Amino acid sequence: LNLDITIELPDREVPIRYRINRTVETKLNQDITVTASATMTILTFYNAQVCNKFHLNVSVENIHALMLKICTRYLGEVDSTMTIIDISMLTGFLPDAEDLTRLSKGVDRYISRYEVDNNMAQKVAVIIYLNKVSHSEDECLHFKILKHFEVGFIQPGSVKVYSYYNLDEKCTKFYHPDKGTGLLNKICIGNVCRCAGETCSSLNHQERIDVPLQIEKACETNVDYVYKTKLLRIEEQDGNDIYVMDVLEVIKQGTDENPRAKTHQYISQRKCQEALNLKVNDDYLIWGSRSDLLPTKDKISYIITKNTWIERWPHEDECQEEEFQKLCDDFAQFSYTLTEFGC
Amino acid sequence: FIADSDIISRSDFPKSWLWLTKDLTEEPNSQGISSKTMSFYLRDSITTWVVLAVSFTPTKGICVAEPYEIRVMKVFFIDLQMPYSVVKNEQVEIRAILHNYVNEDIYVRVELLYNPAFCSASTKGQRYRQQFPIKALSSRAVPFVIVPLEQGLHDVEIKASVQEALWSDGVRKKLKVVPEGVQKSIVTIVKLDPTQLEVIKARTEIETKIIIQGD
Amino acid sequence: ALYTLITPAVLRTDTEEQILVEAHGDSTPKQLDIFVHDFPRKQKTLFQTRVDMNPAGGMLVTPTIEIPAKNQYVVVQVTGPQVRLEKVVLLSYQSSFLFIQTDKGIYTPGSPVLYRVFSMTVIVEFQTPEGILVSSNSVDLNFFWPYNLPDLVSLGTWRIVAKYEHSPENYTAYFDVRKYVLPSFEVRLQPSEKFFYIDGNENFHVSITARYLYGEEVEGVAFVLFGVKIDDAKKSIPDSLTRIPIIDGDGKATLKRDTFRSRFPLVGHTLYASVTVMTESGSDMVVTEQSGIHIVASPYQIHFTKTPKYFKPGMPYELTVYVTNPDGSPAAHVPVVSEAFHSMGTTLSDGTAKLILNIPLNAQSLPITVRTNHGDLPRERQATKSMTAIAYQTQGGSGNYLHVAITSTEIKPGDNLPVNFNVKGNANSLKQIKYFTYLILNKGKIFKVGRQPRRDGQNLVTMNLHITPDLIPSFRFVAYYQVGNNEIVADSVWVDVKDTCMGTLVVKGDNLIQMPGAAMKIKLEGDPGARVGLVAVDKAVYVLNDKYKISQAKIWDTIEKSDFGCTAGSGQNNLGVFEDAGLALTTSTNLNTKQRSAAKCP
Ligand SMILES: [Ca+2]
Repeated sequence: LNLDITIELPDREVPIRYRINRTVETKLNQDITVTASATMTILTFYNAQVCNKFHLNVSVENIHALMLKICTRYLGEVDSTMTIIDISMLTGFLPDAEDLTRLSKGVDRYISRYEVDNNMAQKVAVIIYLNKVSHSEDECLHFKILKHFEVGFIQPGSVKVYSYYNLDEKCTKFYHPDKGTGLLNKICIGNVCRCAGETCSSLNHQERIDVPLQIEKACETNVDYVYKTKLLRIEEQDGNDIYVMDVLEVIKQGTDENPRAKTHQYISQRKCQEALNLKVNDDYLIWGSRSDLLPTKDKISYIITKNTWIERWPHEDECQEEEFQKLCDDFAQFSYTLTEFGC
Repeated sequence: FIADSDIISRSDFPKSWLWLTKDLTEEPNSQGISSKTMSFYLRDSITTWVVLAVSFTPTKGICVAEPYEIRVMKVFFIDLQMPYSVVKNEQVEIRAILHNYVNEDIYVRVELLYNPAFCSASTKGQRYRQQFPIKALSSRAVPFVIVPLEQGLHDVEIKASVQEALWSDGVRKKLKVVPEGVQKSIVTIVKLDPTQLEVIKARTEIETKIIIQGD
Repeated sequence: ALYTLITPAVLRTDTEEQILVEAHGDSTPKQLDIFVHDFPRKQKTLFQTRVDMNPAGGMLVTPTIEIPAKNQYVVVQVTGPQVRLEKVVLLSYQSSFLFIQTDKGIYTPGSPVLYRVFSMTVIVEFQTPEGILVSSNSVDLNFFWPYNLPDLVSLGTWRIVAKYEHSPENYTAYFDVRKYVLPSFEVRLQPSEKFFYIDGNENFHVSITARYLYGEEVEGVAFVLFGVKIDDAKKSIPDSLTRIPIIDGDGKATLKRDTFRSRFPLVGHTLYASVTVMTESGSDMVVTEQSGIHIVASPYQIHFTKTPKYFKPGMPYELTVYVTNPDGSPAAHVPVVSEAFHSMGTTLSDGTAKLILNIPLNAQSLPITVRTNHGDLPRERQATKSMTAIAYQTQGGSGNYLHVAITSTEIKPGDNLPVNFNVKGNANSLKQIKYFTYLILNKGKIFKVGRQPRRDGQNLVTMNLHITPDLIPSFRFVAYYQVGNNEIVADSVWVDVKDTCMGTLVVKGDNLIQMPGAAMKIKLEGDPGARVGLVAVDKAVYVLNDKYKISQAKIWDTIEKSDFGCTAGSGQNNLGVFEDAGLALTTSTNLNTKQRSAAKCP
């Protein structure tokens, strides 16, 4: 072989040469031009578009304390050997030791040593080892889960089922006393998601605005923008509800120091139609956080969360009635003094 | 409970370091042996370090010393075991485990720092914290449920201080988050070279490897 | 009267190679001109020099040659007044030995690979799992470049090669590329025995130790499955599978025999146990394997690898027996016997025992059988093997012999070793042996040469050899006398030397538990002027892989495996003694060693 090569890339502005008497990598999907004067291979990876091994059913029902109930079945042709049920406790929850100890002495079972305080197994992650899980009928176990400490927001727990000859394939379920599915609540459009909180944020009323106390609210850390908006139309994209709104006035401006030139989207789950009583062509007082922003199109879009304050702003038609009139002033003072002075 | 402003979370966990070379230009003793004292600081990892020294000497060839170990520990600390990678938008649970190595009974505050890249218990306002006890010479598992919302490396940070004492610990480890799909692999062609030329037209980020061989 | 030229059997480029030129029955000074050329073509002069030869130096000349790099043969020619010798000798391009240290044995995609190349112009190549080259180039031995692993890559065992420019043989090092996280604990395993009986009735046990990387015990459970590994393939025993608790980092897994019989109702294979440990919290697990438990009839194996396969009828034969465990590790304090010769010894630490065998004078052929005779073993569990040594053919049926004798055992540098020249033959020829010529060979080059006077009557001559670290890992001792300027009588012996470092390297420290960030101070004790290379690796990396790492024992192993001598000594005849010890010989009466087929031992 007495070669002399040269490769052309739309990528590189100058082509590459190498005397074959070898590799180069790009980040593009383009035509190549080769020149000789040997074999070549080209590779092009791209991203092209649950529980195959076990059936896993985990519920937590109420004891009229909670009863944790687990049901599983192997989907294989033959009973699985040496399967494992990996369990985590809800926050501030602990296993009833008496129950767990009954399960522990089961013919085909094992659980690690645990300490006990007042019938409470001192373990937040409990793992039960079974010799076999049936492939033909469901297998179930249950025990009581005891509330040790009270808490605001319980974190959901999880159950994993896997066997010796399939460790990498793990089937996971979450459980919460409130959210059946135990999944953290979130909103997605197309493919991008943001947190939602779970608690469904209701509309505000609001009879006499404490203008000093409201500036205080609209001035805390987490409040990045304060607009007056107009509900142009309500729609439903991927995420059940899209509230199309137009910024009438800008009272406080976010890091993106430039709104009003782009129509805003406010997004909430269909489970939240009731409490957010938004009507078309009604004016709204809106403020929130820029951590609630969800990127799309040319359009600017946020999702309705508890960091979002929503209050209906009457029209001028409205601003003559004995009920609405003292508030319209309240809204005028608020706007004025915030826009003129800042925090 | 000392402020989390005080505890600076450990984060420097190299899998290897001290890649240096070194001349024994010192003078030999009675024994004909030269000696070289050297200083360095340890990194953040709680583990044992093995230090291997291999030397070359013009008339004495090459020599591989016996390994020298360095145990690095704490009295109380966090151990965060992370998966290699996780898929965007999929809910997972990570288990930090707290170790109490003192022979007493302690009471502990564990807080998981918020991050905008995740969806978790921790919100911007307040970090999901919890208090509970640990028995003599024992340890306790702590689950955290997060949901990755961005691809890439994104820190997970956990901090814990004991009560009525000065023992604390913080860990910061980068979590790998990957595209929602399955990576698909096209060998665009296999051509040969019998001046000859050839155009190969166009066929989630993308890579393209270019292999030409001799035969 | 008789002229001789001795060179090593294979010749290396770019290194000082000593050679031997001798004049027997010639008391006259002369200068000798000596050349080396390419062969057959004789195009270019590769090396030259003139040397003085006199009765002052006992008519012996030991010059050195160097062949600059430029199957491939050369010719060493030597000429002067009365002298014209020429030997055709094989060439190797392996100037020295290269070893590759790497940073670690396992990498993640998109990380660097730090490496060093050590030598006892060089290029370094990196190869993929599929065996495709991706790097190659000259390496500055003072400065190496980290090699950057791509974010998308092929996973598995890569290899790195280091070599001289136009050489076919190399040193190869390995590393894995896996999508892995470091585990928080090591698992170490302890087998019940180093073997398993093919037809026994014992159970097999494995002790598991699991400890975190900083020191505490692990709590949790383990899953062990036993199997059999036939050459490449692994064949499991599905009813082995047991789950056992790991309490305070301790646990014992057991394979029942009736469970083994039930599945295997085997020769030349190994028992393996695959062990998977999980922390009690379920945070992480570890996978390791207990391997190399040969399925055997005897706990031992006998080897004749360290005995000469030739004897001298009428002289006492030195049988050096060697016993190992099945994995090939030396087995110490093992009694061995050969009934037929009523001989008996027990094995030293190196696994060897020397037995002297009295042999008849008219034997041409000598068959030997050795049995283990272990105090605690039933007869059918002893090990045996057989060999037959054949008699050294005297030159023209003369009945003239040479034997070199060593009684000293486990040889280490520092020692003074008696070396005996034992001569036997007809009274007429014996009265002519005026000196002996000896050659010390180490690492494939002729190291040293000297003379040993013999006075008349002296059929036993003892001299002293002082052993330095230059003789590591082993040397060959070869000697010959000549009768009346045309008969040559020769012998050789192979001597193992303890494999340490040639010099010294220690890393000294205080050994106290430390804190992330704490100031450390370490001490390096080594040889004056040494370049020392350091690295610190998280112990969690050894847990995952440790079979690729460099070590002193591997350095000495590879260096031995490339010895040009192929035999434990002596030979068919004069010619074979030299051939088997890795030497070339040509005399003025055309006593020529045959051509060396391959550089790697037959
Ligand atoms: Ca040796």
